[PDB]
Amino acid sequence: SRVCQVTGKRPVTGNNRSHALNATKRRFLPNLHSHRFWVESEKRFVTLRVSAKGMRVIDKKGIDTVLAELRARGEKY
Amino acid sequence: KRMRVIREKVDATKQYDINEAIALLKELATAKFVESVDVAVNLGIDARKSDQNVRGATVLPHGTGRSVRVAVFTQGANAEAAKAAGAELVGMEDLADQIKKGEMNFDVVIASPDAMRVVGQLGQVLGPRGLMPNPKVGTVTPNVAEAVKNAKAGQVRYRNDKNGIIHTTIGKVDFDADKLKENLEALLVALKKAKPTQAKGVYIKKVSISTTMGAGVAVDQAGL
Amino acid sequence: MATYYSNDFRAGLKIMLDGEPYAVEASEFVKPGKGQAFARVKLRRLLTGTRVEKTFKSTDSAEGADVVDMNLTYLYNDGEFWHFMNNETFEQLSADAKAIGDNAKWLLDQAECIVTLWNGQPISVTPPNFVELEIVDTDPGLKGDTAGTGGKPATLSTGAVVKVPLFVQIGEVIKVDTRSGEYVSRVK
Amino acid sequence: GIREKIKLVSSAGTGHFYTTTKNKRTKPEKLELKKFDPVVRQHVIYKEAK
RNA sequence: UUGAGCUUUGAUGUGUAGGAUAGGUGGGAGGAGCCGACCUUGAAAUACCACCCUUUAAUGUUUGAUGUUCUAACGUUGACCCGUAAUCCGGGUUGCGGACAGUGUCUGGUGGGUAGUUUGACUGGGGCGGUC
RNA sequence: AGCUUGACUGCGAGCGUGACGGCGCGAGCAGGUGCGAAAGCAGGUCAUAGUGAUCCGGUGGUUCUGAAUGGAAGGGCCAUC
Repeated sequence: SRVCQVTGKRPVTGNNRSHALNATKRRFLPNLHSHRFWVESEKRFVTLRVSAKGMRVIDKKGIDTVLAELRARGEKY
Repeated sequence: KRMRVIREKVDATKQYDINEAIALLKELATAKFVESVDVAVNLGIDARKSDQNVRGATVLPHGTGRSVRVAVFTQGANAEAAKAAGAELVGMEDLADQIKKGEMNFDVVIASPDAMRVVGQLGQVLGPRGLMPNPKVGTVTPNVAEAVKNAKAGQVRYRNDKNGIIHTTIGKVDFDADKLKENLEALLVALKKAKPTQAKGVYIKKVSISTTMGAGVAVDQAGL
Repeated sequence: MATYYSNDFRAGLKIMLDGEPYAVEASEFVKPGKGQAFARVKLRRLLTGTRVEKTFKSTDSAEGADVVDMNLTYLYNDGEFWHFMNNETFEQLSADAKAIGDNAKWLLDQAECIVTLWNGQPISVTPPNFVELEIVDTDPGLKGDTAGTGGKPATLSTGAVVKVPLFVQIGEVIKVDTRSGEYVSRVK
Repeated sequence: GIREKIKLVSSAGTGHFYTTTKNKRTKPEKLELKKFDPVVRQHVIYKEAK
């Protein structure tokens, strides 16, 4: 489904409030993007379904650091 | 030369305050004869929009007295009662022959709503690029013709329109009370903000500078 | 703020919708059996202004503003903008090139023309039935052969053009009409 | 419809004001009436405003 | 390549008519020089300079508008190799695209394709007309 | 026609009229003016039609409150749109 691999962002639901406060149940979809990362430790291509803020975690942390938390949750990569 | 020391004490980066540069206008100018003050104050008005015109008669709250020769167009007893207010040539269509000659002895035209058939039918083109005013917009034509020029011939300076942003007015004699003129410039703010034409743009007043005749440059502020 | 349903405005009552404000010229009324009544309101545009045709039902209303039409007096020209003058209150007014289109040639001075006043200041200017004008650019017309009707073109002092007969050549003031724009007579 | 309303601002130090109606398109000058003031307890001349 | 704005310095406004090589308006008696108001003028008469309209660049501009090129994101429902006895999918070179597209959030426009509802009362029936 | 702003602020015993919301008259008191020499009169126009309740929102004034305290915001009162 639409779940980020790093942060785990499943889509939340909310209201589409108009000018007259009319409620309509929409769904907030995350900004997902299938990106192929490079890992210095593995020396190969790693394709993860990260979100837009998931790459910002990889902006700070190492790419080898993020996949260590993927192993301790039963995630396939 | 005599046009270089003038450009020394003009600092456009330092917008001067009220009490600072207006009191020193006697030293910024090296004029020969007796001169006066001018006031240039802007109001944002587009050239192609007719609902932005700002006109009116400004009663000045003091300097000059009866100085401007103003004409009267009235009938009846008001043709002999407006003469006590200081006007010289008071009358009727005999004054329309002076309009046909193009006499620049008069500058302001004041009438009353019974001789409005004179200016509106004879002084059509020559009155207003003549720019002599006769408005109910302004107080040009009331029926109070006795008490018009007891203060309007003395101290009233008329607001005219321009195609741009500018509304230049006139300041008084240099040797007057300079503390009152800085409040006269402050009470031209309440007269120009008395009509907020309600379709004004971003600002009300952007640049307001009061020069004397041709030498001084005194950048004032719109807030203070 | 006024209200006018379709059983109210019938002739010469301005309506306002989105805009521009329109004018009713003539209308009929049908009240048919089984169904709601309506009215073939033949509206008239005011700004451009050609025509618009709507079939209003019993619903709904429309804002009626503004209506005001009155006699004015042209006296002034400067650059683009024009002005007028009253005779019942003596109030100034400003005109534009948008309000003068396909009419600015005929009105010259002190004409008894009418305008339509709506929210600052005009919409359009209607010239009077007869104005006096003068030709300045017209050839010294010979008789010619000529065996009939004609009739030479004349360039007018206002920038217009009319067809004049042979007896007027240079500096002859003439009165014409402003509905069609033809020669009728010469003032003497 | 025609006759709009005005606000008679007191020319004294108080913020008290009377209000009334004045037809602007007949007599366009201001009103300078002289009524009672319930704050200063004087007989101050009132001035026209909006 | 360029377009628009600014605190900047000045140049720049060639008719009718007045000797002409007049920027709009408010002032209007300033600079071995000599104009000027006054006046002949026209819809407006200048000097002296002001607040600015506009043509013109030098600049730190604020930055947008596109237009080529390059490849490493991304697309690849192009071939070829393998997982694989597999026109799914995945990996691999490579080819063509290329920072376009596509998707997500915010936002304007369109929107009976769809959904929730409203569509007054008196009345010698309801309607219609009329009234409140 | 002369002169002027009583078309003024705080009240108001009382009744009239309405289911009520409300409307209407009000002597006189207190402060403060106007006119008349003076007695007196004036809180609109000879009278009855010219107008709509609340909520919400805007302007001006008043420490009346103001989420610990000292302020302000926002509310309250009054004038009012």
